Amino acid sequence: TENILRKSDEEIQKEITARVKALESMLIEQGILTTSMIDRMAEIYENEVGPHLGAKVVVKAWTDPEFKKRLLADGTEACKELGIGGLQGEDMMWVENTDEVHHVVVCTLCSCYPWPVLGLPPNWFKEPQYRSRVVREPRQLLKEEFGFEVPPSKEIKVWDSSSEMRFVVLPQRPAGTDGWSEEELATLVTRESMIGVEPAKAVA
Amino acid sequence: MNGVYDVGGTDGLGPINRPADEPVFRAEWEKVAFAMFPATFRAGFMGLDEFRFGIEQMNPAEYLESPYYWHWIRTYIHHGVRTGKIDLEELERRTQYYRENPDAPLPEHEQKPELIEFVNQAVYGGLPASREVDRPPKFKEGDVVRFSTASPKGHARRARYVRGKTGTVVKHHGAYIYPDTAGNGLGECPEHLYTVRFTAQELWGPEGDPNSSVYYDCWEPYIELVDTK
Ligand SMILES: [Co+2]
Repeated sequence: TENILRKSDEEIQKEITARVKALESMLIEQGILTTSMIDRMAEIYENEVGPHLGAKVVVKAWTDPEFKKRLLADGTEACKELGIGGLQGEDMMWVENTDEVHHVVVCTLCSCYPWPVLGLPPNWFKEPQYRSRVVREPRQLLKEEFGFEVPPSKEIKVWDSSSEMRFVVLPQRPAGTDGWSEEELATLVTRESMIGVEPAKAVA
Repeated sequence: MNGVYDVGGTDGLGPINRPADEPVFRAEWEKVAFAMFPATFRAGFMGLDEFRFGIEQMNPAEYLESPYYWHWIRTYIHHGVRTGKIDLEELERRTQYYRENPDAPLPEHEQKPELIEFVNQAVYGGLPASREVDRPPKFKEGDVVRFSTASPKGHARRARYVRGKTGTVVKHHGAYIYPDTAGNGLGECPEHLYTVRFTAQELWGPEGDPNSSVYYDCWEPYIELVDTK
């Protein structure tokens, strides 16, 4: 949205870059930050931890009713069965979409997000527009922003992560996928489907 | 505190900006901002709750429109100054230096294996906030409770849109670090944690969606009984 008071994006980026490099230089001199530490953190969340991990959990739940029960009972302990867990997913609670219920997750107060299964959140999740509106008009938001129509008779449950509990949506398994392999099913599972702002992909 | 950051239910913030795809990090400074969290956490700048409180104290106009990881930078500086680990005048001086000389080197430094060990351990091991306490849970599934109307100036996790509202306890999770003490430097003081269900009609009034609910996590002091069975 237009703000006549706001600098250009280029000028903003320039100022931030100088600010951050200055702070970086000071933390480096204190001995508490190093270039290898920076590079390691970046490598982990660019290449190692991402929504492909959540997808593996989803397709296991889809194809293993006992695992699904465990997943819905204690999310953190179930994901650990797949070697998945850690930072900002110490306490995961998974919630199941059904024909009667649709779940959608938000952090209205900041940006809380289940890093070990989804990686770092996309910027729209962290931004005020989504966060303000989804607890107030989830049905309209899903339709207007995500092209996702949840019938007014179908209950929408919005999960606001105000604590260290991290909520993750187990999307419904798409029709037409009977007997698909776990790798084939995984192609249908998106980060958006595990936030609840979209369903899993239709077979098409 | 009642900051603008507490945006749940706020109107007028505009359409969602959602590009078809985006990188994890949009710029190199973002990687640095990101990695500074474990670095300043390890160095005792702040814990997780204090980290959030630093952001909540931003200029709200700046908060509403700045790149996300700029929020993180603001809270590092906040706590750096609070703890006396960051000299603000030196930071301003260095900012101008790198303004005029953006390609100047960073200070010479030794790499430290223990920082990499810390990173890997935090990432794959986590930083669990769950704690054991000597008291049993005061509430249980099905209890009808009312959220506090307290409006502390310091850090809390009391979104304005749930204050004074009535809902139903959905789950007791055990006890966790309590934000209202931890975020204000008053220690973990763990409290039992509950998910509470609030109907849209309770939250937004009698025009609200009759088939929607918001689930919100409440520490024990946030809620008191209305009724039990
Ligand atoms: Co958050």
